[PDB]
Amino acid sequence: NDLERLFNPSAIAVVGASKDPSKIGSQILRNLLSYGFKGKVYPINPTADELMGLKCYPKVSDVPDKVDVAVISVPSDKVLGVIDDCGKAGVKFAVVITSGFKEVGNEELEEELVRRAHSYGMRVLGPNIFGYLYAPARLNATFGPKDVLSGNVAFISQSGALGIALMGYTVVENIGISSIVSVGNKADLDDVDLLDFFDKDPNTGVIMIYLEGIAPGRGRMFIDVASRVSLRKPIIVIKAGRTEVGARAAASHTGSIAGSVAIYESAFKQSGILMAKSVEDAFDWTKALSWNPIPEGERLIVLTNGGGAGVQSTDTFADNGIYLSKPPESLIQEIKKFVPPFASFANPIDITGMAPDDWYYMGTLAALKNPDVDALTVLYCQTAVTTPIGVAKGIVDAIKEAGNSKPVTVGMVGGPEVAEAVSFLNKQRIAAYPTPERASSAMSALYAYARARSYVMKSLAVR
Amino acid sequence: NDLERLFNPSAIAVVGASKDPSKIGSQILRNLLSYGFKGKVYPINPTADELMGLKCYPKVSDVPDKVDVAVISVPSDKVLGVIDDCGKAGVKFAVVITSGFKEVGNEELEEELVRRAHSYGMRVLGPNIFGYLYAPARLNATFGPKDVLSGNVAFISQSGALGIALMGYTVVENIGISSIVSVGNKADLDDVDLLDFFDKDPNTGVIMIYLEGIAPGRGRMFIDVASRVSLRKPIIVIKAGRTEVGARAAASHTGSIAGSVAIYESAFKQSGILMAKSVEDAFDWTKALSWNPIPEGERLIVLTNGGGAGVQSTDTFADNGIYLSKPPESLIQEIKKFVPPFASFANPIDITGMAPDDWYYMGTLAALKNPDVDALTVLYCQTAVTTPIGVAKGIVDAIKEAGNSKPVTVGMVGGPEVAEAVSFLNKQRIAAYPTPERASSAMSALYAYARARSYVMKSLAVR
Amino acid sequence: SSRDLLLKAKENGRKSLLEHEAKYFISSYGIPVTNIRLAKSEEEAVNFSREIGFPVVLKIVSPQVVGGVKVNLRSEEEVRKAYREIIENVKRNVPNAEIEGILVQEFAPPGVELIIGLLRDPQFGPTVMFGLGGVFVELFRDVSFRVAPLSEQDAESMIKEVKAYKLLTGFRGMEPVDIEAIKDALIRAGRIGVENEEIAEMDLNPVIAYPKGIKVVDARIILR
Amino acid sequence: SSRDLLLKAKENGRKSLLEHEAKYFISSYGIPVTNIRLAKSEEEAVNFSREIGFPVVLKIVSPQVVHKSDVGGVKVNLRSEEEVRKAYREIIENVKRNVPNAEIEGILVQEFAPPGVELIIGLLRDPQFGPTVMFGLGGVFVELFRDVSFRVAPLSEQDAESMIKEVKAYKLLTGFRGMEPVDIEAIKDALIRAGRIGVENEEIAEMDLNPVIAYPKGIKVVDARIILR
Ligand SMILES: CC(=O)SCCNC(=O)CCNC(=O)[C@H](O)C(C)(C)COP(=O)(O)OP(=O)(O)OC[C@H]1O[C@@H](n2cnc3c(N)ncnc32)[C@H](O)[C@@H]1OP(=O)(O)O
Ligand SMILES: CC(C)(COP(=O)(O)OP(=O)(O)OC[C@H]1O[C@@H](n2cnc3c(N)ncnc32)[C@H](O)[C@@H]1OP(=O)(O)O)[C@@H](O)C(=O)NCCC(=O)NCCS
Repeated sequence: NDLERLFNPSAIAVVGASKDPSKIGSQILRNLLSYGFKGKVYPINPTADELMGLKCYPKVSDVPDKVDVAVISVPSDKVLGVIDDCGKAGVKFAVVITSGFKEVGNEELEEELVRRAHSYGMRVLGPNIFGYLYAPARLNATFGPKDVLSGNVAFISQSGALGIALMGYTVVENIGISSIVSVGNKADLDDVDLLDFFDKDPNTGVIMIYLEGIAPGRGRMFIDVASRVSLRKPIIVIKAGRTEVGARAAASHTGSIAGSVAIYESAFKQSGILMAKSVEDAFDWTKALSWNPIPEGERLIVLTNGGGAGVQSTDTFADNGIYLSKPPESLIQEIKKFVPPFASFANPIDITGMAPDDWYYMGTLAALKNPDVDALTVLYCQTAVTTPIGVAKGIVDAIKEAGNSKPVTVGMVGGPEVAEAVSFLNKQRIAAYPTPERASSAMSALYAYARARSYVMKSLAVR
Repeated sequence: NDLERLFNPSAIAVVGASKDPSKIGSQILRNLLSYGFKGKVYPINPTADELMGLKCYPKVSDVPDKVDVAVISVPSDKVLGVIDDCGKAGVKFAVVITSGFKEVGNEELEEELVRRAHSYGMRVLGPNIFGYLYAPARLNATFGPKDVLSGNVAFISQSGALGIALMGYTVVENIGISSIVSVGNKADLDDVDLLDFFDKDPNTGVIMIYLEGIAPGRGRMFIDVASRVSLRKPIIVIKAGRTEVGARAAASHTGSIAGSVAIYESAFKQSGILMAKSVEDAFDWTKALSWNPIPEGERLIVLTNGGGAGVQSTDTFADNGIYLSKPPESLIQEIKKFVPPFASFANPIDITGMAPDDWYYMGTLAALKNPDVDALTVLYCQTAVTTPIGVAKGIVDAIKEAGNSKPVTVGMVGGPEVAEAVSFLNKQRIAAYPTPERASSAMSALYAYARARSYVMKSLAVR
Repeated sequence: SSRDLLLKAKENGRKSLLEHEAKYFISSYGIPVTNIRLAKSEEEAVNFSREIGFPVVLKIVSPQVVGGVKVNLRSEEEVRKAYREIIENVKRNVPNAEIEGILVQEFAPPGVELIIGLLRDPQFGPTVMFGLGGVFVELFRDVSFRVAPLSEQDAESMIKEVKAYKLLTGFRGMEPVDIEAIKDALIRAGRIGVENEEIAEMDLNPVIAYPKGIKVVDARIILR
Repeated sequence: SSRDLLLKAKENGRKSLLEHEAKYFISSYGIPVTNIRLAKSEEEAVNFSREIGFPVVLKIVSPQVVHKSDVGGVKVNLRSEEEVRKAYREIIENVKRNVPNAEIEGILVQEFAPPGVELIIGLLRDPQFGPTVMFGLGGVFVELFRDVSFRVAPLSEQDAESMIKEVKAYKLLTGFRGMEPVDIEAIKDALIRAGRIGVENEEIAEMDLNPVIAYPKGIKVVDARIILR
């Protein structure tokens, strides 16, 4: 079933808005308007005639318009009533904020909600969610932050509080968002339906999912869909319940049985999915995949001032099954024009600690231009000889003057000035990090996805 | 082998200072005065009459004083000359900045440097180092940042550029430093000699080491000393060369043969040492160990709003061999007075996402006061219902009002307002982190050290 | 018509296949098995033992169910001793059962033992499991999983996943085994699960791997 | 003392201890070994086998032939005094033809060792940390998978116990199909004494206790290799 009208609705209704601006229904209404929804918004309230300067209606079906989406923010004992009115009004999607369903043991009520919805040809998101956001439609139907950075990352969250928090965290980590979707209890619409939409969506290039579990009998379809998506768009899953003890903890908070850990891991491999063990990993990888093409080969080059950062990088890469190889002679000789003879060209390429700013420019440029180099990680350790910002600008210039598009991550270590340089680089969608390991972990994700894509390609090879 | 006069010298000489403020010798000299050394400083230069407003001398032996330490910043072909003069002047410690020794193949020269020094009863730090710093003596004999935050952390670095950079990084991560020591080539003084000093030093409470390798026949002594220190002070080692390929890379940059990876890992275990695989881990742990006592029991309590963060935390703790247990009934009952009945008390204790600011105070207070609780990790996910700073202040108040000292880590997830709250907490030496996994990893380091200390105690038990 | 075996079983209230019916079934899917026939007496058995080739081993085949196994019957005249002894052994040790007969089983040379499993995961449906036999699954739990249907890529990689993989690539007193035959078996195992909804789980244990080809020695098929 | 074996060897240019000398040595440190005696004739061989108990294994003890199994200088499972004489002469017959001028110190009589869980205990000298004890389960688990643990000597009881639990094959010691749990305390004991040997005897470059068999009570070293320097 097509979700075009959910993400790009002509008209949306907010049921549960109130004169009280504190209530959740009103918070949603405020986000819609502030984020700049260009369609029609119809507040629904039993008493008010006007909310937020918009004509309010007692019921959705009293609205003289075709309402595509209805955000339901009323207590659980009132939800079924609204569903019928919505069904009568021919609304196609009910976005149910309301809690008090399967997660608290009342599974009977949830199954009824979905049943009555379907009888009207209506689909249900949630329930027990914080809404959803779609940047390409200037649509913020959540009670989270009023804003996000625009970009190509879709985030699907099965967690409420964490999801709504991570929504705000994306700004701090400079991640561009195309969509935020709280899926909650997944009583009806789930990750498979959404993956199908984001597969087609030219605005979404990366998909990140916080996943606690999928519905029984849904896993096979999940692999078929995810697997085809992985061919063109990387999927990162933050698995809640990677351990036996954690699986049971997630099962409780969710209100469902815990599936097999080992089998979930296999399904992710068969789908070409990258599994992250932590929020930081997910966001670090996401940032790199969102801003870079896949490496076309294994000729990875590490560039550093001093061996310390290089060795940390070499260890990190090796932990991810990536092993550096001797660099092209054409590159070495290009660098040997300014670098002292005693320096190391074993890869990582050490240009010595006392190296000035322009050496980062020349070395980064030489590396990218060279046709035998597929990818580049640049590591910088702050010293009195350099300026962190001058190094960052040298790297920016070398990217633009290379006149190409090769994957590149940056790791910068130092004081307050380095924090600024790193921020500066990320503002220009260049994956930069405050440690060499994290920069090496980011680059490793690019290679992990390449190899994951290759896995699926071989898996679909025709007999 | 007494290093009291190295870290707490009455008089220090800087050989290699110049009228040219750009040269390294001058950068060192500038740091000594800026950091506020209260002792006597003696610039040494063949011609100058006064550097930095200080009477300069052509050579150390011409100084009308007993010089404890000499920082040597002259080319390698002049170092031996200066050593002889220092020896004549009865200098106890030669701190040799100069490069161009064993790391570039000139091992003969290095062994000669040490030999001639020893003949005068003089000790050598380095060579090939960026100097050292000791906060309790207001002594900054480096050409790195002019300042650091004061605290109880000693940092020993075998890497030059990474070490000097990490020195600056400590400020960003709000780590209080007692000492920075560049050991470089370890031609003479090494980690064993330094561990002996920091063992006795009442200013140092945590010791962090960037370690590429140990000298042949030195490892046995290393375990005896390190294990003994681990009994009272935690030691974190960032091992460069945790992999075969990385070991070789570290070996090159160092100019020495690579030792066995598995055997280093064993030695660290026998020494009660925490091995970090990354800079972020090391600093995250260091921060927690520096600001907290070790837990006296396994009664760890996680406090969270919404299961999402709780499950990430449960997974991380389990990955580190820590498993949460049912909380004390007294605690559940104390919390159940404001928390809804449906909430989860399985540990993590979920107080629901829509929990207001005050609930973090009440819950953190109740947890710390309860005599059956040994340690506490508080997780927070930003929502419109709370204020990140109000939550942080609630936690500060509860710690102060609990009137005790139990280990505590905080994990906060959200936008810019969370970034400030986290900074605020670390500013008050409360270990706070921007993700639940990192906060859970920090707390795991406290327990890892407890168990590491217990390991050494049992190995030293009298049969 | 291979499905006749599952239908006749469901008809007779049985929730699993007898040892021989289970092998016939997986053999119809192209998974190599040790050759067998089920004895309806001693006379049928000895001739059956005469029929499939020597030496031959005897077991017990009854939906009910210890000391019901023999070894190395060399001669057609000799065979007579062991059958009676089993039916002599069973009654003294255990009184009641409908005995479909005694299995006349082909001898299997020693080799590298394997485990191939089929289970139904609630989320992902039919899933194939792999691992090396002996202590490596029973004790260490060194197994890999793939959700069916299996591609050749899935089969190849799940084999290399296990930590005991090197036991397939040659070691002390043991030459490398036919990995292609294993891959083939794993894919057909997955096919059995996808196609037969009435199979709840399947255990191929032990499966022996040789330099060329493999042999399922015992097969367990549970119904639902 | 025990060091006489190490000294006489250094004197005779040898860089290792003969199989029997290696066992006498580790036995003097309290590491239980498979019982053995050195036969100087046909007559002595019979009385020792009578003394050690049947069955018995025989080997040639000579510094020249490095491997005894394929030269034809080993006879397994000799149950009777008649069997040993047969096997005794066959060895002295195989030996002369395969090597005429080897120096035969005698024939070794080995106690049969019941089957059990095979172990490996090693002693190596690391450049950084000096004498180090290695542990791991025998067979494929070390030769193939390389599943070993290390501890730097001297070993405490704590070191010994934890390095045993460190290995991934540990569960082969806690009982499994057709095998009762084995004496972990005896293993700990042996590991500590192995480390002591390394610390005290600088002239030992490496030591391999392989195979070591572990029983529900006690253990027995079946073969020991001590390399010198
Ligand atoms: C960050 C996270 O934790 S996300 C997790 C997922 N979501 C949650 O946790 C939500 C938790 N809260 C709930 O589930 C609640 O039941 C909510 C938010 C749905 C409703 O709470 P409230 O706002 O207090 O409900 P309330 O009863 O006040 O109804 C809201 C408004 O809708 C109105 N309303 C009630 N019934 C109807 C109806 N049939 N049609 C239209 N409006 C209606 C009410 O009158 C009220 O407006 P008013 O102020 O004019 O009277
Ligand atoms: C030590 C090092 C910095 C010296 O380089 P430099 O500053 O250019 O050396 P110079 O030749 O200019 O000597 C420095 C000053 O000491 C003076 N000097 C030389 N020999 C001297 C002596 N025996 N006694 C006193 N002063 C002496 C020089 O005259 C000069 O002073 P000036 O400018 O007034 O003439 C350099 O050899 C080096 O090793 N650099 C790398 C350091 C490094 O990377 N360390 C590792 C941590 S990252």
